[PDB]
Amino acid sequence: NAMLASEVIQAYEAFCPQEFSMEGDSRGLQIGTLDKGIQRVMVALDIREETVAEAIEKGVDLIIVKHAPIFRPIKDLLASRPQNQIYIDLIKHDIAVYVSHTNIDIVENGLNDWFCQMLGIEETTYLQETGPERGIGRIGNIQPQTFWELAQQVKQVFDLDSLRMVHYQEDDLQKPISRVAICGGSGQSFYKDALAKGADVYITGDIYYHTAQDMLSDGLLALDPGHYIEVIFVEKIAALLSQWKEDKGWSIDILPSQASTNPFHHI
Amino acid sequence: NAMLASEVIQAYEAFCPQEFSMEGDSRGLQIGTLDKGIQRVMVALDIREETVAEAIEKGVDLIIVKHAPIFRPIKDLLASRPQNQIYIDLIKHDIAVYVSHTNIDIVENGLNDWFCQMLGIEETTYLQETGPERGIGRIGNIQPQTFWELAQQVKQVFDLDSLRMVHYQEDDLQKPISRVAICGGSGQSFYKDALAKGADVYITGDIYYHTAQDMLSDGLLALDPGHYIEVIFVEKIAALLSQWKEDKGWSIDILPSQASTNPFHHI
Amino acid sequence: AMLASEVIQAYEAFCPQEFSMEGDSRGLQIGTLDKGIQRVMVALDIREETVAEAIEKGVDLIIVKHAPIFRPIKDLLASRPQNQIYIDLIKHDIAVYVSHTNIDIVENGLNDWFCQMLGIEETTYLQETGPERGIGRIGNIQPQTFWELAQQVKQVFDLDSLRMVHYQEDDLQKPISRVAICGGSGQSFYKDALAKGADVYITGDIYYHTAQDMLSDGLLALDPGHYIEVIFVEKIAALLSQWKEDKGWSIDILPSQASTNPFHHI
Amino acid sequence: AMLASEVIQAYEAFCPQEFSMEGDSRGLQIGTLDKGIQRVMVALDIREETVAEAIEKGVDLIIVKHAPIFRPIKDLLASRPQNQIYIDLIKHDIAVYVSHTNIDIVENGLNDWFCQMLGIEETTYLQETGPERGIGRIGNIQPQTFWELAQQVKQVFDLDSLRMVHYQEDDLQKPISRVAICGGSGQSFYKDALAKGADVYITGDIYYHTAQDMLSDGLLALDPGHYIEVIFVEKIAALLSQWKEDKGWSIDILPSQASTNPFHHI
Amino acid sequence: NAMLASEVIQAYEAFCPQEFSMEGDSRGLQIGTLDKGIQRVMVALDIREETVAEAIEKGVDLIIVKHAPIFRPIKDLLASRPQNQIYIDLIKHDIAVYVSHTNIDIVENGLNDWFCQMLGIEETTYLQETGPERGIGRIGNIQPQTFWELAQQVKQVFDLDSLRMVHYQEDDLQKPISRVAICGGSGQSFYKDALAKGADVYITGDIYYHTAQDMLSDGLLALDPGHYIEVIFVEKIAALLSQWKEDKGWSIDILPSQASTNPFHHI
Amino acid sequence: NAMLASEVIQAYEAFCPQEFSMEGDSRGLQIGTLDKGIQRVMVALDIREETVAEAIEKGVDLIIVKHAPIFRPIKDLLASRPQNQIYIDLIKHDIAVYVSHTNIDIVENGLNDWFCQMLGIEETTYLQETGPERGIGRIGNIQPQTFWELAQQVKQVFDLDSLRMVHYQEDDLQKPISRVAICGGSGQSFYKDALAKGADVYITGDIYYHTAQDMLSDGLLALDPGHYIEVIFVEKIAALLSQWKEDKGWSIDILPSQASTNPFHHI
Repeated sequence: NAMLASEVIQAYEAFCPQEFSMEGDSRGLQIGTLDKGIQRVMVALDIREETVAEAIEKGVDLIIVKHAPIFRPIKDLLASRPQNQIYIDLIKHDIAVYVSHTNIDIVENGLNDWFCQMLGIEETTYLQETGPERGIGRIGNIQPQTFWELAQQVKQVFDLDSLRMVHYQEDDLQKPISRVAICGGSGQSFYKDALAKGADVYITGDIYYHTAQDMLSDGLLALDPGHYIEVIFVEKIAALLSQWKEDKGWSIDILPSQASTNPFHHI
Repeated sequence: NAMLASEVIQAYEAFCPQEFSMEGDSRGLQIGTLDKGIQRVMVALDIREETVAEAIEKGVDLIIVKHAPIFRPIKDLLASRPQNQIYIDLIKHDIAVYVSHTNIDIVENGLNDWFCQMLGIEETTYLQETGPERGIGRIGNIQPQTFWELAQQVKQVFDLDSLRMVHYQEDDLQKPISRVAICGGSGQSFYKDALAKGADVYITGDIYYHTAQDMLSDGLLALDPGHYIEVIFVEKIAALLSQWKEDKGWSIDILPSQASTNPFHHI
Repeated sequence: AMLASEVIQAYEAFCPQEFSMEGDSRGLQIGTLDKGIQRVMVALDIREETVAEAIEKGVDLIIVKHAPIFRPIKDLLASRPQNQIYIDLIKHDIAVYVSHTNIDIVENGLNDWFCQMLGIEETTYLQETGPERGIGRIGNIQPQTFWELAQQVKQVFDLDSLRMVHYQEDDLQKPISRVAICGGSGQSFYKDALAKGADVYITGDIYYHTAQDMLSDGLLALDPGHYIEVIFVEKIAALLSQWKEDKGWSIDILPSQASTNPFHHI
Repeated sequence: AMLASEVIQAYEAFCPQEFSMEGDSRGLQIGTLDKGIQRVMVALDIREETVAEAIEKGVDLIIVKHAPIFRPIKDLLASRPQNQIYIDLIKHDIAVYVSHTNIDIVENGLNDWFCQMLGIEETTYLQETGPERGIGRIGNIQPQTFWELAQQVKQVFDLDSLRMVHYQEDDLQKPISRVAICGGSGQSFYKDALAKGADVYITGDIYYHTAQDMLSDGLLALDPGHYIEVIFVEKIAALLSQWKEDKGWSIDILPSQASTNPFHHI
Repeated sequence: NAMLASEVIQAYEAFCPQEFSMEGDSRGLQIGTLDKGIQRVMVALDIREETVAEAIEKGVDLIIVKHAPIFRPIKDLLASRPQNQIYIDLIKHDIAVYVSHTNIDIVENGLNDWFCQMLGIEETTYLQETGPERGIGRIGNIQPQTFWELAQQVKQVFDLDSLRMVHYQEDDLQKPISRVAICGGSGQSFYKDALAKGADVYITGDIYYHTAQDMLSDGLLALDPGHYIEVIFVEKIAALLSQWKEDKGWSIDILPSQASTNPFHHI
Repeated sequence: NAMLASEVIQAYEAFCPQEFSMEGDSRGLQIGTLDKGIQRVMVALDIREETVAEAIEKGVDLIIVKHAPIFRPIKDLLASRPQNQIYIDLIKHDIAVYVSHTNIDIVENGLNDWFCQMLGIEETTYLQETGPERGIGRIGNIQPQTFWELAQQVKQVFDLDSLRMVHYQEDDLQKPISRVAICGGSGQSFYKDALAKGADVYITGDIYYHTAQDMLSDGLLALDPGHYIEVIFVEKIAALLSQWKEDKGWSIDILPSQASTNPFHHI
């Protein structure tokens, strides 16, 4: 009777292949099995302590996650290491964990496309090729507006108590922007690609001080919205999975993780 | 009898030896010569285009800098590379460039000590040993106060228009803090040292999303004041050298750089 | 209830973690030692039937010779047999402590037991691993022929078979008076055996080609396999038992009974 | 007198140098093939008593399975036993040609002989090494129990002992119908055996820990040792003999009689 | 309407593509820019101090050079390094520097072809393939003569005050040669190629003592004319560019460098 | 009765320890044994074909050689490789080969000291440290003479049909020299050491074109006498061994190799 976890993942991978992930990237099942019948699937950005308690509490069998819980090989299983207590808790409660990291950023109609839609960036192509006719990040054109207006829009659309604008002068704020590059997560190394493709502005998280200076030297303005604009992953993958439940008659519950894992609170 | 640039540097180095730099770190003279007589020394955090223009306009011969302009080996001298254009303009106007990077962070009465003085952190020692009874970072005790008060004190003491607080739970805000670690610039890899030495809070710049989560798993709160709290370098080292100049009867002018090379403007 | 770490303090004062060879697994690898415990199993290996035995017997701590984590773990996929062992241990809160090469090295450790068992006297070590300590042993015996020693090794260790390393018939009659030994996989110490006067070298897991090279050097050899190191189970259990008695411990101490020998002859 | 290279042309048309696995020793390693010759020895290994035999018998060329130069030579010091073998060959103008993994791979090569010997039918390879070719074999047998197969392997190869890999009594009664085999040191191919439906994997030189991992995967195993590859000597000599007859060669062909097996049981 | 330096280089490159350089070899522009209009191009073998002085005195804007002045990455720009002082003086007088190193050796009607023409080596092909029907070095047939005569011809044809003959035995001198390999500069690692293609003699520079013994063990005679036979580069490329200049009506002067940078004076 | 080869080597190593050789260098016995009684020892620079025939012809049991016959590990023993035919010939005739390479250059009263004596270079120390209070090359002072006079002296003292002087100008020829660095063999990489130690002139073999240019940029003149000035090794080690024969009553013949192995014959 119960839906195998593996038939949920079969559906996910048809939209978003494992092999669309950049080389060297974590992908796919990392913890547990998919061979068994399940009732509940959660979508999360990260798995921290609060995410584990929440999965236990809500009776979750599988978590589909963007950032891998095993990001490097595990040296030992000492219960005194906090990362190991997470693994121990998942294993004890038979919570399987499946990773969709850079492949969701690359795929057509994936996270970076969501970004483009929410901001009205159009006629998009990707930033850096990762495979035949695909790549990470996006660049496209907007209805012209100034740098400051783009900044106000980003802060609002993404719900930010905090936006970092990257510029030196006050007159940059009135520079018209009509071509915008965007890359969720840590995309600062795709900036020369955004520059070669004609970006007026690059939006990406985790922009190092020195690289921000380099961009500015290249004549490229920037917006750093932080790494948390990626929570869109949660509502969007939950919403897609639920559309599948309804269309295909699935007997599962689909839940977005509510436990915030954002470590950074401004001012 | 113009003062040799080497004699300024000799004075600087008796205070802050090149050898106190962390291994592999840039140090000392990078561009030009210190064997000619000079008129003016500028102190800077970075050398960007505006620093170069400012130095040219003010007739500077030597710049004392914290962040090295030659930070990796140079592949070519193509003018079309913004970094080379900085090099080009320094060489043409005979501006010598001297680096004091981690040694100022490590030295007694250096940058991390100035921070401790400004925040009232007493009975200090270092976080990571880098040599005979010395190292990078500082940890000590404050007059007790809550996490939020410390964060407010940090925001004001450093003239920040935003500071990142690292916590998850609203009630972290009310947590009594009495032991504090601090490390100018990119100090997140010393957080275990802070934790081992009994810090309730770690103040450091450029804290990655995932490291912040790890700190919190370890039960360590943090404050990320961004990279620019290290402009204290400019003010303190210009004053240190102006005082030497006055006391010792030096025939040079010592100027603090005031072209901002901060790429980050909040909201 | 005594903490598991109070058993390990007693173990580590006999057999320090540091006496392990450089880069070798040592100490606690899975679980914790700061909870009260009731039962400790001594095992040579942890395989599926060691896990099942530890579960059925109510084991809190397993002290083991061969590490269950012998290299970094890449994922925690249930479909990998090695992860299934980890999974079961974690779920049953079974901690696992490793004593691999240190027990080999220490005085009255694994290789000293073999010596006592075979009458190897006035011993020293093969390769140096620390101040006046090292892996393997070499000393002297009452002279016997190669064939007499081989009968004795097969008998003393209860072996269905033994591999003798030699090419010729008259090697069997060669008088043997100095003997080297290293439990487990010590073929790489054979040049030290030879340098220190060994007529015969007894060790496990001798490659075809290495055996030939030993013989080319004039060194005869005996390969009893790896299983002679189960001595570890009975001997470490008797040590813990002795400590229980002396110190008034209330733990039960269990030598593992689940055979993890994969090799059966003929 | 026929050139040694005219024997090797015939060998290489059966068993090409290229069919060797990547990075493996192959072909001529010592001497030359462009002088007339009278005698060719087939050997498995070259050790001191193979050298002495080649000298006494007037051998010009040795075709061997295991390379005598298996890594670069650092010096030519007479006091190293391996150099003494080189020294004697060079002084007696004995050339040495290597056929290591290629003879394993080729059709009617080493692993096909084992199949014919054991009744393994409708075979394919374990790991791919080239276009429709690879190392090891897997195919089907008339179903028998694990214990029946083990008796047959011990008997068919004339073994003083055989290592069976299993933990439990009732493994002996397990019906076996699909069998993998790789002469020599093919434990690293065992995942391919398992992937392709093997109930049992027969190979040499199975490490203690690998054996346990095989068993964890449900794969039973038999370790007959390395010496079952002496089949190479008799079989390649009969091939050369057949060519001598067909082509009117005047060379004598000698299977080496000097046993270089280092391992004798009990 | 001054001619863009890039237009000279485009003309040069249609003849001798950068891509014909051996992999890892320096190529193309190394110092400065080619986007400004210029007056004068100098051709040189090397750029040493005298080349720099000569270029400054003659008002040169672009130097086309065979041996790269940036031949490994630059660790610093310290004036006390003679190599940096060359860089410094080029940058200050705005002399751009363009490298044609192995591509001129490989290209048809390039340096090794000019040598063959001068020595009468016919029916040529290359020694080592470096791409689609092309490579470095040349081998062909001469009108037969003895080894000593060839050596005398080489000494004169190239205006050498010494040449090294590679042989052991007085009677090698009388050996009939009819097949000859040649490779400008450091070509001793192509000698097996020469031997395989049937050379009686190999002409190449910078032949190590031990390699020469190896050639001779293989029964290959050699001639070492030293590095300076590659000044032909200067003369031939200056003439090539002056002819283009005249035919195409270019508004630039093309000068051969005549400051000798040969460090080697015999007896 | 017959002297063991190993007692000859015991005497050699007491003058010239194996362990005085630079790290990574070949040293000591490479081919054969020293355990047997011998009649004849030859001293050679190199072992080539002609050196082998000569050793066979003269009935030599041991060769003491400066340049190692096994200079890297041997991949196979194909008799078709010329270097392998040398080994095959040595082995068949039981000729043992012993190497004394960089240790003879380092030791007190070794090859570089012979050079100093023959040229009257005095108050010598070594160039580069290789061990406690020892190193390779020498530098000392001469009775002042011009560069040209030093060159004429070197050519004569060493019997050269060929000396390469390293300078750019004709007035360098009259520059007074009073401090001279020397290193037999390939010592061009010890030149900065010669420069830091006050050399006016550096004498060494196998000086690459580009390095000669570098020296000249450093203000260091040079003389390249080729790699064959090292034959002094032959007469000097033969002369020392024979002095030992006579003093210690040895029953051996001592011969210097006469077979020239010089591959390079000038003009």
